[PDB]
Amino acid sequence: NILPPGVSLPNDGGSKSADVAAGLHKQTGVDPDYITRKLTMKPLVMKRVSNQTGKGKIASFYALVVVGDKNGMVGLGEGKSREEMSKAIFKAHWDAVRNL
Amino acid sequence: PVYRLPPLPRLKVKKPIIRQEANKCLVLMSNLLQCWSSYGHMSPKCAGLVTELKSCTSESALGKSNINYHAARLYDRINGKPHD
Amino acid sequence: MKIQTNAVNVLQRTSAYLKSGLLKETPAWYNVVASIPPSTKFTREPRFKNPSNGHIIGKLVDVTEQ
Amino acid sequence: RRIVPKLATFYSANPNHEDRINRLERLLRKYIKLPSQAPWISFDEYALIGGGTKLKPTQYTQLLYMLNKLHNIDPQLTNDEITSELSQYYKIKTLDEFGRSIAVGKRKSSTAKVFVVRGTGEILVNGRQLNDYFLKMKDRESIMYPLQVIESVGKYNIFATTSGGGPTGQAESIMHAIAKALVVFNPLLKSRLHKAGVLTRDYRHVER
Amino acid sequence: PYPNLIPSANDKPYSSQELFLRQLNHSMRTAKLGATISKVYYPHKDIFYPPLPENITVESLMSAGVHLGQSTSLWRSSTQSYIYGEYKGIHIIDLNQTLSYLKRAAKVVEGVSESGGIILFLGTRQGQKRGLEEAAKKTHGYYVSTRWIPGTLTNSTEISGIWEKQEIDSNDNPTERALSPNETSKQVKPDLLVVLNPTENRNALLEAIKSRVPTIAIIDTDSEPSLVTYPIPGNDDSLRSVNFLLGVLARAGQRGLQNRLARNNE
RNA sequence: CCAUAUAUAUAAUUUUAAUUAUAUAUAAUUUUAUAUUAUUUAUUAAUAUAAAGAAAGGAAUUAAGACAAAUCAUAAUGAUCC
Ligand SMILES: [Mg+2]
Repeated sequence: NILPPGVSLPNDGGSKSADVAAGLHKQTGVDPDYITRKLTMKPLVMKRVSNQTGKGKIASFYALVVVGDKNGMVGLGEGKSREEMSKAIFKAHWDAVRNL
Repeated sequence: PVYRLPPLPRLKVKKPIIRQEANKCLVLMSNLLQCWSSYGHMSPKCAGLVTELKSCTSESALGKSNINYHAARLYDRINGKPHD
Repeated sequence: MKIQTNAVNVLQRTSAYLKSGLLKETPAWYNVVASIPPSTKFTREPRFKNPSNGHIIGKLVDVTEQ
Repeated sequence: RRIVPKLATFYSANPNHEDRINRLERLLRKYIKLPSQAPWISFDEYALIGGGTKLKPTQYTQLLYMLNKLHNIDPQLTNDEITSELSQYYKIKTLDEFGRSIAVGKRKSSTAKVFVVRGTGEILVNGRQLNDYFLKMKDRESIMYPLQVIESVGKYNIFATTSGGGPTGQAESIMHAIAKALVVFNPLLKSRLHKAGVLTRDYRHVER
Repeated sequence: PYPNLIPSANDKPYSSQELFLRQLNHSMRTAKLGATISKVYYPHKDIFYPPLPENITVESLMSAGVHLGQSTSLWRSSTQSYIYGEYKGIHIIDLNQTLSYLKRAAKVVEGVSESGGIILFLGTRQGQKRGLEEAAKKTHGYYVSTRWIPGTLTNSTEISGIWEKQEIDSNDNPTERALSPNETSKQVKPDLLVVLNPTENRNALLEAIKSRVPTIAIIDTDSEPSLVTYPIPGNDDSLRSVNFLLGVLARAGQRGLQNRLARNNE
């Protein structure tokens, strides 16, 4: 094999909840297991918002989600993505976990 | 009396005026021309001045405002705006 | 500015995070801040006496006194 | 056990540079009393050990200022600490058997090889008299000029051998070669010759 | 002692370096003869010989200029309770309140250092680097004096994630263990943040609020007391007062560190 | 990468132009010490003077729009036509 010193391919190296938990533990120290197991997310608002620009009209996806463990902790998160709605939901989940 | 301006977007002078110093060659030329005007051209009186010009222009014929920068830098400190 | 709540209640937020399970390890400052409560009153206090000269503030001489 | 950042400046913009300047300041501060009286690593070389992309040219100039201040300390009063800290950042012609100085000069497409010996001002060019080979007085004066700059005209004999280009190019190649040969006989005059403009090759050449 | 020095011959006069060493020998022995100076303020000592929190008096705080507040025209009315009065066009800070708050903050710093937490000394005014560095070194802490990068706490991955980290024992001894990339890329968050100029460091205060980092600061007459967990009413624009308070806090942190090491060595 | 200046190698100096030829390598974006004037006042620029310098030029290398093309002789494929 010709692997570089460190590979980063989890299937070829020679979902929203998991990535949210990992990034949150990396950035703020939150426990991944608590996020993945106990928190539950429901999207509240999902829409498409547009911006005019001299070249053309640019569309983006806005998501507002609410997360909570159903035992007294609740947080609201908003996410924007020009590419896809799923990424907007991912960012909203991230923010909601941050705003618990 | 003291006049206090409102909170302004900027503090800048539209046209800063700089004190360029008139070239020595030009004023020496003017003095020579006045000499030849009064005494006469190639007059004995002011011929010495000619020598100076002959040197002063020999090598070459003729031989910046930071107010806006300092104003922009200092405005937040001196404007005296209310707290928040 | 409004009197800020979040600066002085860091202990309460961290306690909620810890008990909920969102945070697993107590911060090193948690026990110290618990032992030393922050002062959470921001009140304008009345002054009745000028220290420099001793003049008493807030006194009215009634009609009977004359 | 406890995980903590290595450097005391970890929360600064460029912690590596700040820590290194802190060490340099510490040494410059302990030994401030010592009186005073070799390139340094390049910008990329310091970037590798410092902030990398975060490294800034002003930071590099500050590093160089401190390093030059520390090095400029009088060598007789320096010690092992200063030298140890500074070490991390550190990156003759003669006459022949016949008493001749041999020099080679170039100008345009002309090349000249000159043998300069001590003598009485005699000159030969391609085995021919100077006036026969060089009809133009200006070229002869150009050949003379380096000799008369050091006022040694009439004290050396010159055997010049040219090839390529035309008259002026060959003459100025002889000039530059004569200057380079003269430097050997008395190195202390080199600066003098260098200030006359005869020890610098005229890099100008025909371009497309 | 002085290697690579070539003495001069007895016949010839002294050299410049020989004269320098001769005058150094004179200075360390005889230049200080005639009197001993007492009751004189030397600025450097404020950094190197700070007093303990319990030994601080109101007179010592007033000598450092801690009481001198901002101009009455720049008053932040939320700081009313800390003010003793106004005098010569400026507000005077009540130094008894300053003493109480300073003792409380010194106890906080000592406790945090004794627990092995990370203490960050942030001060971005002109001549504050020396005291900040000395406080960080004697508290085994960290400091910033050039500029506070916004997002240093809330965006730690994009700012401070690239710099190297280190595993250490209870006695602060390097272990030289190899850290995994995930461990190296985690956020390392200060346990205590002390700010010398909170008026010019609103970003740091807001980040500490968001990240739940308890913070100390010197609250001048024009500064907001409620933006920090442990305010210290005092003058923040005079270097002497700032260095005095910082030295007190640093000595408290050093005492906490010494207690920690003493317990680990028993 | 050229050009320039050097160092090593190679040539049994009759393939001789060793003043040359072509391989490798180094060098610079010049470095400094002061003076004067400006300066965000020094750990800064303008110059000038002195010192070490052979050191003074050049080309190439990316995308995004917009226009023009049939000696678009800068082509391919397709449409139609004999
Ligand atoms: Mg202030």
